[PDB]
Amino acid sequence: PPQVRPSIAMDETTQGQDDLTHKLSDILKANINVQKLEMDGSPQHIIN
Amino acid sequence: GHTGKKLMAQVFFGPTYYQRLRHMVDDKIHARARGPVQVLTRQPVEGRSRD
Amino acid sequence: MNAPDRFELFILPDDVPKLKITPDSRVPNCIIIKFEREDHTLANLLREELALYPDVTFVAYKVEHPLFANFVMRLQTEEGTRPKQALERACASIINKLKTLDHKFNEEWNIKN
RNA sequence: AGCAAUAGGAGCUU
Repeated sequence: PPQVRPSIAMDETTQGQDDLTHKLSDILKANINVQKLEMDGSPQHIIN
Repeated sequence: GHTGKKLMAQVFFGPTYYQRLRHMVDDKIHARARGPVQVLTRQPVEGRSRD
Repeated sequence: MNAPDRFELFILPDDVPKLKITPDSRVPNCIIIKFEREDHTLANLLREELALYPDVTFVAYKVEHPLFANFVMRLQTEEGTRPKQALERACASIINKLKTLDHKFNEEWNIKN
């Protein structure tokens, strides 16, 4: 939940997500890129 | 000073150069009953200035 | 930020008496007096005046804390005498001595001119 | 009826 990775406020209008949130976003990007290889051409040096 | 009677012992007496250091009690005295907590841990915050 | 006012030494509140007398029951014919808003100036004067009377058996004073402007005095007397009357007697005696001292100082100062 | 985080630096008392 976001409780474990709460956002914060820097100068009254700005917010950056916690490290865990950006890490989960990077994992999601990686997952979708994986799901873009077993659907089309993938010469075995991109799947790995 | 209280009685004006002489002291039985003599007192080492004279001028000496003393210094006023930056550590004042009024810059250190802190108490907290209840106050702001941290967002993540919900535990009391850290700092005299932050209560 | 915690410093009390420098005028509470001498300004008597309206709810605080100047003087309060309680008896010491342990020994016969003894009383405990607490003087509020006074210090060593009155205490030592009264103590050394009272200590020289024949009928005064015990007299003493203390200032329990220097940060509080009061003192407490224990005074015992013999069977017939009451410590209160001896206290007024000592006060009157010091007043008379001070009056004589003042008169002699003024005459001496005039003569010095 | 609500006052960010992370770092570095200098210090206090042992």
